[PDB]
Amino acid sequence: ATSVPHPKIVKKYTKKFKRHHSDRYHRVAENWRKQKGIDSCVRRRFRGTIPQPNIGYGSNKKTKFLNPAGYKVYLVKNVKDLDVLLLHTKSYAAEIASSVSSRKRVEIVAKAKKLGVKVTNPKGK
RNA sequence: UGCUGUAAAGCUGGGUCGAACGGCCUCUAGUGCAGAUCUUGGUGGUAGUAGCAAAUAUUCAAAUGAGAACUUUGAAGACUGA
Ligand SMILES: [Mg+2]
Ligand SMILES: [Mg+2]
Ligand SMILES: [Mg+2]
Ligand SMILES: [Mg+2]
Ligand SMILES: [Mg+2]
Ligand SMILES: [Mg+2]
Ligand SMILES: [Mg+2]
Ligand SMILES: [Mg+2]
Ligand SMILES: [Mg+2]
Ligand SMILES: [Mg+2]
Ligand SMILES: [Mg+2]
Ligand SMILES: [Mg+2]
Ligand SMILES: [Mg+2]
Repeated sequence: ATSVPHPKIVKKYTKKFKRHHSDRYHRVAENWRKQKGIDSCVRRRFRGTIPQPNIGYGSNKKTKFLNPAGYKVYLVKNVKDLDVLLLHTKSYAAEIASSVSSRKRVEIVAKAKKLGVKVTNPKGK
C-alpha cells in the first residue's frame, strides 16, 4: 500500500443486501427494505433465507471508509478543493466530480499531480 | 465502470442529452409505496384464439382499374310473390 499503513481490510459481507422478492417483481426495487409482515419467512430468519443488514457486519473502525488502495476518498469540484488534502496526501485521495468540465478537470489533475494528491478517477473526460 | 456505507443511500467511468444545478449550517412541509376488489394512464399472457354459420343462390364473360368473389354492363339462374 502506498498510503498510510493499515491492517488488512476485512469486508464481513461483500455482496449487496437485496430486498426480498426484488427478484420476483419488477415493482419491488433492490434497495434494501426490512420485511415487516407478520408471517414473513425472511423477517423470522428461516434457514435458507437471505442475509439481512445488522450492526454485526460493521466494518473495523481502522479500515472503515478506505478504498482497496488504502485511501479515504474526498470529492473535489475545483482546484481550490485540493487545499484540504495538502497534509493528508498519504491518507486521502481526491475524486473529481462528474459535472466538472473537461477544461477544469485537466486543471484539477494537473494541480493534484503537483501536490502529490492521488486521483481515484484520473481518466474520465 | 467501479468505490464507500451494516443499511437507508452517497460518489464515480462510458453512452444519451441540452439549461440549469448542487455541497455544507439552519428553516419548513402537500416529504419516502407493493398491496387498499386503491386512482388515472399505459401494456401483456390468453391469442392469430373464441369467432365472423338465421333471412333458399349464385355463375360466365366483357369493361374499368396497379389491383376485381364483392364496381359497372350483358347473359343466365333465383327469390320477394300485391
Ligand atoms: Mg405468526
Ligand atoms: Mg458522461
Ligand atoms: Mg449531463
Ligand atoms: Mg433550450
Ligand atoms: Mg445553496
Ligand atoms: Mg402525501
Ligand atoms: Mg405501484
Ligand atoms: Mg387500470
Ligand atoms: Mg390484452
Ligand atoms: Mg378460428
Ligand atoms: Mg354463431
Ligand atoms: Mg351483374
Ligand atoms: Mg316464388
